[PDB]
Amino acid sequence: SLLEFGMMILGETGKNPLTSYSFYGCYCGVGGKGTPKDATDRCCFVHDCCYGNLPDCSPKTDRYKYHRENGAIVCGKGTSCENRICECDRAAAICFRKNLKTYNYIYRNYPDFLCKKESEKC
Amino acid sequence: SLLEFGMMILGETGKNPLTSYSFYGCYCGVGGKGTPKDATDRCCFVHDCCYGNLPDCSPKTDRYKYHRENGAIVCGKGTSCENRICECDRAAAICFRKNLKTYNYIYRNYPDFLCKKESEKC
Repeated sequence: SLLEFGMMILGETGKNPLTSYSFYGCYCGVGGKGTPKDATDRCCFVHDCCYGNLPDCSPKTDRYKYHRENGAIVCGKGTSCENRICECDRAAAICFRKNLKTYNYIYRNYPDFLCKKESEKC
Repeated sequence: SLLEFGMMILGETGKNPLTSYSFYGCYCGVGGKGTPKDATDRCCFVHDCCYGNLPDCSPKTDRYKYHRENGAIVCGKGTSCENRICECDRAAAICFRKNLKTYNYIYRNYPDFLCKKESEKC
């Protein structure tokens, strides 16, 4: 669920997701459209695609468990849905971490009006 | 949404919600029933009741903004639904903080089978 996802982002990046990953670029936030502005934004695009590929699940609300082994996120053994949702979230958190090096505050609060370009397909 | 709720619990209590408030007593977790075991558990019961009183909203998934003024949680100015959801979450986070003093690890992983008592009404 989004509860676990927020904690996972914080644990993996060191950044509060509400201030760094909630209104960024064209995809990190509500109503994603157009093309990703940078690598960080593309993490959000790919996460949206991952959730969209799970119509038989409830990715935002279905709780799951995770932990760490050797510093790394390990998803718990849950239902098929919980496992798939957790893997979407894990992939995204690791993507944010790997792309911290090109994070740019200039894309915070980027206006949706400038994302009115043909939306990239998953 | 649950994303904000998790961050709010962490910020207010200092505790990871996934390890302290996700499998506790009869109500802090999935499928709450019976009677709250202690004050902390009753925070979860009341939060469930608060969300249940918002059938015209989507409390688990509707994102909102919050911040702090003088150390205290202040909900952002959103839709009526966002405002109401945020106030449910704020109340719960502050309830957890106020009842840290009676938190008991013995109620972690409390079995649902022992909560098969007539469920308290909201």
